[PDB]
Amino acid sequence: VEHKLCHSFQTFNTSYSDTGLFGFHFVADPLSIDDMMFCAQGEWMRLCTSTTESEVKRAKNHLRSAMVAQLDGTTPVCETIGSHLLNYGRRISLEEWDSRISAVDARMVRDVCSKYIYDKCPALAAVGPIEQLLDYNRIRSGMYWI
Amino acid sequence: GRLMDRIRKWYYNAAGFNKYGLMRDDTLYEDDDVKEALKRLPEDLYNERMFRIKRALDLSLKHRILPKEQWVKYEEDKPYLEPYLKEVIRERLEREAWNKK
Amino acid sequence: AEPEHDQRKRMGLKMLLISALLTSLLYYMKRHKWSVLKSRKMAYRPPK
Amino acid sequence: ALLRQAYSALFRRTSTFALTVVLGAVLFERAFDQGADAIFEHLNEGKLWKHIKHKYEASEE
Amino acid sequence: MAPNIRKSHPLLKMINNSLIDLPAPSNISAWWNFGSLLAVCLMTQILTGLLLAMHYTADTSLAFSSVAHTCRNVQYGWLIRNLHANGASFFFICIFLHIGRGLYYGSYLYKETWNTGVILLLTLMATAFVGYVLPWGQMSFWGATVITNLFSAIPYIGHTLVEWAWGGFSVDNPTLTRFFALHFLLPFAIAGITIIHLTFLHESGSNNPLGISSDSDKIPFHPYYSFKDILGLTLMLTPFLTLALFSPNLLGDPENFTPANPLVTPPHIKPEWYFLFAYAILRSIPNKLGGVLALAASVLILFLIPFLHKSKQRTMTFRPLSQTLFWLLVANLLILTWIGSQPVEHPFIIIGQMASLSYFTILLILFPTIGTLENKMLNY
Ligand code: HEM
Ligand code: HEM
Ligand SMILES: CO/N=C(/C(=O)OC)c1ccccc1COc1cc(C)c(I)cc1C
Ligand SMILES: CCCCCCCCO[C@@H]1O[C@H](CO)[C@@H](O)[C@H](O)[C@H]1O
Ligand SMILES: [Zn+2]
Repeated sequence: VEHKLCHSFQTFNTSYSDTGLFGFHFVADPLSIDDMMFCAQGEWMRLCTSTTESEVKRAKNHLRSAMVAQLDGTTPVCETIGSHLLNYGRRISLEEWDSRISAVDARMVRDVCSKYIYDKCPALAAVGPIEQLLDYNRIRSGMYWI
Repeated sequence: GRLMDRIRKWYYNAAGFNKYGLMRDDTLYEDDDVKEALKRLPEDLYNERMFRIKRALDLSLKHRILPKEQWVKYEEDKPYLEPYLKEVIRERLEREAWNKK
Repeated sequence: AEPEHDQRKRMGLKMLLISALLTSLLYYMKRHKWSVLKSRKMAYRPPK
Repeated sequence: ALLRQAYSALFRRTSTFALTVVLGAVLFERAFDQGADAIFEHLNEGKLWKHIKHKYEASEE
Repeated sequence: MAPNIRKSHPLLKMINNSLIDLPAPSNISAWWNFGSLLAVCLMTQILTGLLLAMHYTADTSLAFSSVAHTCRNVQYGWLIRNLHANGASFFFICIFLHIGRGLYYGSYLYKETWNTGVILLLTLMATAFVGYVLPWGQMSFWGATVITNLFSAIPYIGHTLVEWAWGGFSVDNPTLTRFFALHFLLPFAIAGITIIHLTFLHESGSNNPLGISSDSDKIPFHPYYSFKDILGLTLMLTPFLTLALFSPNLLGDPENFTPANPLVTPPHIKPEWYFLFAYAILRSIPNKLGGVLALAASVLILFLIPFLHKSKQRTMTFRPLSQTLFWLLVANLLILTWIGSQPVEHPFIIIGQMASLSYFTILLILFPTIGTLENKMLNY
């Protein structure tokens, strides 16, 4: 906002049986793509380096509400169950999940993000008037130090 | 008296920009005139001209060329810009001589 | 006429060694990075 | 698995990386010179004063 | 104003937008490395230049001895010296490749960037010329005299220009000293212009081997070209060091190991290879004035090049005819060089006049003509 970086952006953690895609996606004008990306890859980094207990406490309380939210109605419950079993084997209760969340702390995050983010070759999908995103190489280097 | 044609065709293969998949008129240096003509090109013809070049560059950077079967052929080269060009040069040549009057 | 003579040749040696090794290394890194481009592939897929 | 182990303890954090180059270089110097000097001298056996010194150092007058 | 800190900093915005985020074609070749090399080259000469200057004594009675002392007494003095004298060559080599490149790819269509270039060359040339006199050896001395003495061919306004330039009636101390000052100065002036050179360039971006809009596919200078550049550096620095560390004087004539003596003239007076081609043209015309002009124009001609482009295409890549004419020219310089390292006796002389005669002829008539003719074969 301070810089009008984009239009929208989102963090996603798609999970598949044996794999998954962790990242983000933003939409933006042809001339702010760069600054935006830059900042994004940046934040990502900060994750592995200087994440605070304030950031997590907040993230947890957010996640909690978000999980609870997925179970607002009947349709959204069967979905979860249809899934939970099929994917996880058992079925995880908000009580279980929650505790699994209350257990996380700053230190824990920096370690996991580091594990799957830091110095890793990423996948990139650019679509549209992207003349400013350019060079995987650069994009690659944005995967370390911050 | 096919002397000429024989030559033009020779030189054509001599310069060999086909090897890159270019068209005579792709290689045209973008002076003010050319600059103008290109702007007039119908979306498609222009968008095509583009790729061809972006393709050619990627080759040159790679230090490769197109496989012999894909090169362009003297008679299949489409002078897509010449017409647009000539006119520009005609239009300008007019203006110019009229500002002397 | 050139007392250095010796030390200068002793240097030439050292210089040739470092040189050769450091050029090799750089050449890798140059290629490495550039790979991204030389390996690149493009297609022209209009809407037709 | 040196490449692995290396990428982990060494080339990972841009800090330990640098720290390696430093120390690493130290070793390199300390031992590159030896080799070089040694090689050079060998190619000049008995021509250098380092060799023909014994002939005047404490053996004359 | 901005997020990161190299676009909102009135300084890093100049160390960035000129060497890191700089839009570069993706297909420029090795003939584009000479740019940075030329720079790096300067960065070095100046440095070794000072380091020497800190031990030199500009005086017709100490110049030689100082340089000598510099070599025999100063720590790594000899090394520092070699590097400088050889840095000179390395400098020219890089410049000539740089220039050739520009000619073979019509980079000279970048008018300003070009003209600044030419000047830069001129300055570099003058610069060496003075630096050569400093060691005050036979060649140092005589090269001075032979050249400076040309000026006296100009009518009226010259017979004076010379005695003014010498600070006396012949090349002597008054000269040495002022030359030293000049040699200290010019390098900086080069660095200066070089800045302007790179600016006029960044006004259009690099020309690419194909000679067609690069906008369709440009890459960031870093790491692509920064990396390429450094490799290029090493691939040169090697022979530069290799010759300067194993064959020091391979290039430099010996008569310059003999303290200058205005009373006796060396058997043969001939410059360093990079001035040979010119020397040869100067000596082709028998008439101080004419030869002078030929020398001048032999290098000044460059300015014309732009106005002598007739092809509808830019680079010679797709113009076979021009290409050979181009190589005929290059070889034409080699010859002139050689002819310059030889005396003034048959056959040399005749070969001499021809070579020079063909040198101008090419850049003046062939190139522009074969260009036109070329165009018509494309049917344009
Ligand atoms: C004083 C020394 C000079 C320095 C340090 C210098 C440096 C550079 C640099 C850094 C570049 C950009 C990269 C490249 O080389 O393509 C460049 C480009 C250029 N220089 Fe020079 N230059 C010098 C001399 C000259 C000379 C004497 C000429 C010729 C009269 C000249 C003509 C050009 C041209 C035409 C370009 C355009 C390059 C292109 O085609 O993309 N320069 N120069
Ligand atoms: C434009 C870059 C430079 C060029 C092309 C250049 C070239 C030369 C040349 C041609 C010589 C004769 C070398 C020999 O004896 O074989 C020389 C000598 C010298 N130069 Fe430079 N020089 C440059 C920069 C400098 C600078 C910047 C200084 C210091 C301000 C400097 C100081 C000297 C000194 C002290 C000598 C005389 C002693 C010697 O010959 O070693 N030079 N230079
Ligand atoms: C002081 O004399 N320096 C000389 C030299 O080669 O310095 C590097 C030198 C030595 C012997 C004969 C002629 C010269 C200078 O000759 C020059 C100098 C310049 C500038 C140009 I254009 C063209 C020629 C032919
Ligand atoms: C391309 C870059 C090459 C750099 C090579 C570094 C060579 C400098 O090596 C030198 O050798 C001398 C002779 O033993 C020693 O006396 C010096 O102390 C040493 O620094
Ligand atoms: Zn001689």
